[PDB]
Amino acid sequence: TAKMNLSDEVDLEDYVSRPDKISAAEITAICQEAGMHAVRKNRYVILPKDFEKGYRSNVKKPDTDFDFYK
Amino acid sequence: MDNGGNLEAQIDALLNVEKQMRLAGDVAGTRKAACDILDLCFQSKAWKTLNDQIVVLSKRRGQLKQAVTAMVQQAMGYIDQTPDLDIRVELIKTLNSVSAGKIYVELERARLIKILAKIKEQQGLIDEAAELMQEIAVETFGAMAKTE
Amino acid sequence: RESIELPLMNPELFIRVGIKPPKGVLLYGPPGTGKTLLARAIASNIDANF
Repeated sequence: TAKMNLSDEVDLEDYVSRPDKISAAEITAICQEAGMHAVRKNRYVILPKDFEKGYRSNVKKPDTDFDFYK
Repeated sequence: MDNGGNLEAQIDALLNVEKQMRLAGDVAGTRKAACDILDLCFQSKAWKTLNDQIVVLSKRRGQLKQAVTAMVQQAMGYIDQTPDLDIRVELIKTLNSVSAGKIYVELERARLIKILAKIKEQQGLIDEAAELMQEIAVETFGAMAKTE
Repeated sequence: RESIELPLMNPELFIRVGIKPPKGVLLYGPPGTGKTLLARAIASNIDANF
């Protein structure tokens, strides 16, 4: 995220703390995807919401884990 | 002392039309509605309500780029005709806050901050003007003209 | 369009954003979806540079 804007409120650890088993390129993928979304939105800084559209967009895994097993 | 009610009612009606057009995705309609709202606010010289409306429209979920561009350009056009230097500073601060982090308004933000730095220099606050106008990285503004 | 032709349009825009332009996009679609038609049409942007 170093070369990102992340204007005022995007909490970096806010999405890191999620379990969100990811991959070293997966972080880069989420970053770029948020960047592309902002480009479509023309936000010269990464709005704290676009982090939401990114984290869930890139971690789109159909795990469908049943809570029955707990 | 009766124009305030008419102003607020007209602003609400224009906001409803703006919401309709924005949900419809019509760039021209939304832009024209926003320009009409700005014209109504200006003609009434209600600068505080003008700034409040600018912020409100800038912070709405899903606003179109071109409508905001037209709003900001017209607001900069309004800067010269205002009578009060304090109102100048307040309006400039509001536009700068709105335009921050918006690629398609960085030109307007840069011109606005240069004007504010000039105003601060006129007041003798050289340090404040320098520190404030230093905050822009114009290097990255590819859309900007080299000369300026 | 923003996936392929937007990059060639003004990649400096993406750079100012802070991310590199899209590298490569793959089309996902159930069988018989006709994605191939999408590419055949996208061929209508250069017609020699495809």
